Amino acid sequence: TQLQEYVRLLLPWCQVNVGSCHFMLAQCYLVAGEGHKALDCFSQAASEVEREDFLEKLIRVEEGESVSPRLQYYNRVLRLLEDVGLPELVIQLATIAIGEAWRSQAALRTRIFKHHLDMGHNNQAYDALTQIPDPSRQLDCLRQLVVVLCERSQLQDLVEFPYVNLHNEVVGIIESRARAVDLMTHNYYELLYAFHIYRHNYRKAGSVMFEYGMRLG
Amino acid sequence: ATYTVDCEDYVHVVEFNPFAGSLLAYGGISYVVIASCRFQEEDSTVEGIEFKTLKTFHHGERVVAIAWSPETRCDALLPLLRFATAAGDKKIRIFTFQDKNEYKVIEGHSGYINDLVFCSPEGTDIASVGDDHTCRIWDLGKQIAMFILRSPGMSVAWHPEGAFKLMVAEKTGTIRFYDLTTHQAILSLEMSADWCVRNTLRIGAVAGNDWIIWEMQDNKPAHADRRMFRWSKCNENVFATTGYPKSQIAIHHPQPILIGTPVGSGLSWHRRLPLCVVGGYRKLFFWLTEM
Amino acid sequence: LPEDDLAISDEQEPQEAYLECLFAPGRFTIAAVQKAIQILRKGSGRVLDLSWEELRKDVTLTVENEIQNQEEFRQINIENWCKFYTCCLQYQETLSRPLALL
Repeated sequence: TQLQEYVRLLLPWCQVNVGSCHFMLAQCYLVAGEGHKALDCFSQAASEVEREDFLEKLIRVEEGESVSPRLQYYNRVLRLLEDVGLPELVIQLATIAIGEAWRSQAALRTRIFKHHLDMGHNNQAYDALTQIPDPSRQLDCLRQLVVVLCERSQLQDLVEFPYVNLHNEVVGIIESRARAVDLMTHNYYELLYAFHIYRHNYRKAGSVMFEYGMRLG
Repeated sequence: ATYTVDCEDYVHVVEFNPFAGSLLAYGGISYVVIASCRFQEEDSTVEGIEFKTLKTFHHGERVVAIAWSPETRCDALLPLLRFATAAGDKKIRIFTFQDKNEYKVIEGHSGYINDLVFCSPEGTDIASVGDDHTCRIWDLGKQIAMFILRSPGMSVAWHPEGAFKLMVAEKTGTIRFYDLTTHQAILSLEMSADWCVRNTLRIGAVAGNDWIIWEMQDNKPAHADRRMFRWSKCNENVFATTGYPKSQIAIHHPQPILIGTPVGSGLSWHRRLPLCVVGGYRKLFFWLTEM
Repeated sequence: LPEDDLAISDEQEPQEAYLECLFAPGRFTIAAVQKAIQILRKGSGRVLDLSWEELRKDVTLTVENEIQNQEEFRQINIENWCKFYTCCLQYQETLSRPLALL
């Protein structure tokens, strides 16, 4: 409240106005629930002050600056907005952090999985989902993330995007999903939507999945 | 009860009042999605209202704030729509996807643009306020005005039924009454400020949640109570507030908390008052309120 | 030396400038300002339970409420603030009496 009262004074004469002050305006606005104004301050000001011992506030930036270089500013703000639960703004900064960009990539990418999973909303990024199995065997990232997108549960739209996704990946992801469909849930529809993916392919497994569902019933 | 739709991208929400009149605009990262309010329900229970996502307009830049122009029309299927918009790069634009007016450069704002409004004279006026400490008028031959504010302009709105006067809310808390036509600073008072009724009332809302009511005796506020104020369009006395960071939505005129959803991005009232449109992170929502 | 004038607009309008020049002089106490507020009103101890900013607002609002309506309004508003400043200082100079040195 006291920080919020004095916020106007953190912007004064131009010679006395620094990126560290603006980064403080942004945090004050996060604490006081002014998440829009916090973003405006984070976007305009950059913290590229990796070695400033004086401010305890910079430690969270600096902990990643000791690991990594300047894309770390967006990676930090990404995490800060995760910590306060603002999940549209988090995602944009994760995308900014990749676009501003070996060990660093792997750590940031494992964060991207954790952070994208928790929000669920940014996890509609299908071409990004497809761009993960083609480089390497991180199929399990797609498997858990597409399940959270199935939890969002817009199956017409949801099944149309695996038309874009490569059929080799779609067969492994949809078969892995179909084994998860054997959940014994009251969601009868999951078998029918599996039958539609089987319809696209050789169709053979849709008949077998029906006898399996008959047996349980 | 309520009607709910998932949304891919979300920012600010405005409802269409200046003229197509049952349609809704969602500010987004790419640009704006236009939805239609449809009265129909197939069950034959009425006063159940759905959103149809008609189309996504693309700009390639984030829309922070949007207002509709009365110049919008609907023909035989094709919607002719005009928007006054705020973009991430501190631009105020007028969209027709035939053309886009740009206001930027030296003449434009060099700070974040908090708010924008549109009004209709014998021509059309766009007013906008920024963190640059300016209020700008755009007249639609292109004429511009640049006025200094004492502190960053958080909100701006024109006098309803009286296009010449406007309100500015400065972040410092000064509320100013501006007449572009006459002497610029007509009056002053000490999150947003806005008008109510046929401008018969003036509101002033702080982020600490104190709120002032003026029936524009001395200039002292007539009454005051306790977020950012969102005005009920038809009823002067019905007043809406929200908890952005949860989802507590309060309707004030005692203290009712009518709605509790997740985070709330932005919300607005339906063109005739029956619904409130709410944008959350993943979803857009129609809530019916009665009384 | 203290000097005072009208304002074109750089250091705001006279009301703001007189409010700062009344709160800031080193010959000022709260009780003398509160006693001066009583002269342009009524009241007594109830001004003690006000915040420092609320006290600034009551002084400023009291001066504005008296003045009625551009040039005469500015002149009359300056004079009321000058009278108030003088009255506050006069009650205060009773305090400037020294009592002891330790």
